[PDB]
Amino acid sequence: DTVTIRTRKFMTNRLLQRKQMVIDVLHPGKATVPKTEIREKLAKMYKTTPDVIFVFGFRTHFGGGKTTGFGMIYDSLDYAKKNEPKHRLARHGLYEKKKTSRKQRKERKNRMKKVRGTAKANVG
Amino acid sequence: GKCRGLRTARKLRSHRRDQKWHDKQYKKAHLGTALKANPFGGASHAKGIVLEKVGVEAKQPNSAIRKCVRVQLIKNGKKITAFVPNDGCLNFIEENDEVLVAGFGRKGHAVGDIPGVRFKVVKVANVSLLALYKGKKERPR
Amino acid sequence: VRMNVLADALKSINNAEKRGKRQVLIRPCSKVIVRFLTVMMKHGYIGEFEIIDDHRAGKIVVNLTGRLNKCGVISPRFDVQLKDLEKWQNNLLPSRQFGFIVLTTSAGIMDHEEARRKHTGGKILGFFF
Amino acid sequence: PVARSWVCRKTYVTPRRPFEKSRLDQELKLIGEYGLRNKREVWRVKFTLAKIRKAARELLTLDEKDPRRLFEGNALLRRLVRIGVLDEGKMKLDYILGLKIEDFLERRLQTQVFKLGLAKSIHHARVLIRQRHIRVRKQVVNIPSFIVRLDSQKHIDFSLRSPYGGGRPGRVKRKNAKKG
Amino acid sequence: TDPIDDFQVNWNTKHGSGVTRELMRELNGG
Amino acid sequence: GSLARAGKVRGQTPKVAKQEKKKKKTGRAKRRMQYNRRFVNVVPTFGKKKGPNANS
RNA sequence: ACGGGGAAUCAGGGUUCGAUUCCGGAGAGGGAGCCUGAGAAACGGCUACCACAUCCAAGGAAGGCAGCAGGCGCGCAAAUUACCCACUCCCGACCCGGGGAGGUAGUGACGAAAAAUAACAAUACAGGACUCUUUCGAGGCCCUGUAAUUGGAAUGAGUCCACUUUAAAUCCUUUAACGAGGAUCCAUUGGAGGGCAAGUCUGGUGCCAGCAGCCGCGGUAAUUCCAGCUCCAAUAGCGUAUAUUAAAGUUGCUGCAGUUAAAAAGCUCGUAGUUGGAUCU
Repeated sequence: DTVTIRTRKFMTNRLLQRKQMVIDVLHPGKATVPKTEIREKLAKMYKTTPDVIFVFGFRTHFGGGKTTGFGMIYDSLDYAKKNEPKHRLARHGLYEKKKTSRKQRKERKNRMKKVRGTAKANVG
Repeated sequence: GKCRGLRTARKLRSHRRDQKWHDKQYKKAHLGTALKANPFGGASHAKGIVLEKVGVEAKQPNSAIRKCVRVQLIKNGKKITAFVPNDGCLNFIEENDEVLVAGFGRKGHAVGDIPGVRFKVVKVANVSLLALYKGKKERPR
Repeated sequence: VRMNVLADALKSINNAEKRGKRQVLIRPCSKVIVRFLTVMMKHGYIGEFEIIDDHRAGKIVVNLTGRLNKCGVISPRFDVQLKDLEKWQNNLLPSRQFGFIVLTTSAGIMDHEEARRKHTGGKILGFFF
Repeated sequence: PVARSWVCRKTYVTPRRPFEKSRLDQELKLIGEYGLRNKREVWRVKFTLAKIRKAARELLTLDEKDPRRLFEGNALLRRLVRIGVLDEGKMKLDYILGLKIEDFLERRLQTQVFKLGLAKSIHHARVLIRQRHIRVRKQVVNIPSFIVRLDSQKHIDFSLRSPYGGGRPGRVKRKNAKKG
Repeated sequence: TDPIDDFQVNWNTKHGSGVTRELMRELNGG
Repeated sequence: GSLARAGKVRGQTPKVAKQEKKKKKTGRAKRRMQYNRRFVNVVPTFGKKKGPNANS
């Protein structure tokens, strides 16, 4: 009845200052385990703080058994901020995506192509 | 007899290529006169404007009035005659409205006891004749 | 005029065997005819034959044992590779149990099985069964 | 340009004569005796058997010491023996041509769960498979056309979450118990 | 009605094909 | 030769309402029923090999 | 007619196709001429002319979607004026910026794969028994049905929660709650004379209306039209039109014919073409 975590294809990436693994989650009667619960379970399993653990891509198999995803355990929070994708940091509340859209930026850029000089800063 | 020589490939290929033109279907497909003469111009279907309702007499062994319509095709301004297949379906067609017409099923040949008619109406006013016949749809107002 | 003396010889053997005759005369003789006849005889399809030597072009008297259904020539002598041999066998032979296609290869004149044994191709001379 | 793949093929062929009475009789016999949904399932099994026969015929035309014939014939015979259609002692290419369509239809998961006793019939077998009551080894299998392998034959159970297997009686039983 | 009789009489009539089919049904199949 | 009669027979055909009947089985159940009717039931047979929709 | 890789069909031969994502070529409304640059006769560069066309205060200015969306037109014939650089890669001075390349979703029965629309049990019939045997009958052994009998068990279509997914979502997958009896949570498309599977049943019509690929049906029992019932073919699909392949050994190399069915020149000569006797270990 307890969610069980296993680590399949483990590698110590000194080039990116982390450890990479394939995470197997056994939840025979429960929904797909939240990424948080997996982060604390891996933190317990690898004796680290949970905030250096980034887990993603969890695919639940057909039939309701195991779920398979990927995990990284970083040496430190600074290395995680340096090496992680910005979206996986924002999932932890460590990054804020640009508040604008593609259309607004594109039309602004094409508007400043008409003005020359310091007036290029007046268009928005 | 025919030539059987290891160096007769030109003779055999050329004779076959010349003799293929005496094939009626091959010549009809590859001469280009039939495509020019075809009112649809190689299309499977064509949209047209109904000019008038015409009654076509069935050929001599049978006896009936085949209710057809003369239509003028929008693509090339040609005038064809198209059968309105089922019964009461001529009442679904007015004058000067658009109809989709397809072939009659013999690849440009008349079908049954309908002389000189090789097309059939499929749609009228963007509504299929089958839907109007079965009552599934009504012609627009 | 006559081309393909082997075609004449094979047609003569076929016509004589279909009439139930015991011997057939073949003229003119040639090396290819003698080799084709030897291949036929090694498989028990004709029997012994005698080469009459006249000083122009020999004749052959072939003893017929009525085990021959059809001996035929394939004109022209198409070049046959080891891959095309199966297709030629399907076209010509009445069964995969018996019948032979005779080829002229650089290793000599031989049936198709012997050409497969020596891993060689050549030109098709004819067939017999 | 796209990163997609357009590889697809049909797994069946429709018969040339649409209303051959004898063929209709045999196909209906197969459908009824194996609990099939339509004629297309019969034609699918017919097509895979036909392609196996085509491969065997192509290989049998080759020399008995051709490395390609040896390799591909051994692979085909191994794949046939593994799925339980060909006997391990009949390991020659000529026994492929003796195979019948009913040999492949007997290896379906539906047929197997009927033969193993988990179902009262073959249609009960199909509705039991489609309702997620059957697992193969540890994996729940939903597909009645699942071709059961020989090593997978002995592990066909009732699933650990089914009313017929583990606990949690179904929706109807729970509703009835609640209503009294 | 015996289909052999029906075929004998009506084989050349509008129902020749139908009586032929009925005769073939009776002749082989049981 | 007139178009006055264009829907004659269909217009003058008396209208009969379709009768209500239980739904036909679909899919595997229909094939099961067909197989049972043609290969497990023999009572309709009398030796004449009559058709399945015989009316005489 | 862009070429090829290749596609459909195909016993062995072959026939037809290839605008279309990969490679190569070409073009950017049509021509022409150039600048810059390593690289362009570049068009999301310039110059002119031809055609079209925008704004104007009439002096002048500006243009090129066969890029992504979108519109009109054309037609039998083809989707969103969406989200994003997270992936794949590319460009730049750049670990950082940008990319309608590309990815994601939307519309989508082009087409391809899997696959629901019910399963089971108990009584009443019916069938057979490898039961007594007695072709009278006794018969829950295996079976079948309008029971539109009875009964509970099963489940997902759907609604919905939380995860998971993802750049953010959606979709699958997972979990919980509700979710089936006329399980009304209802399968259709074409047919029933033959070819070709399945009604000379009933009503209407009466060479009319219509059916009919072909043969044919209909002129007062229509096995064929219009319908009701019933049946059968495929089935989440099925009918129609057209192109094409097999069938076509009706283009015949394999492999066709040519007295009379279509067909051998009126007859010879004759160059090319094609084909050529034996013979050398």
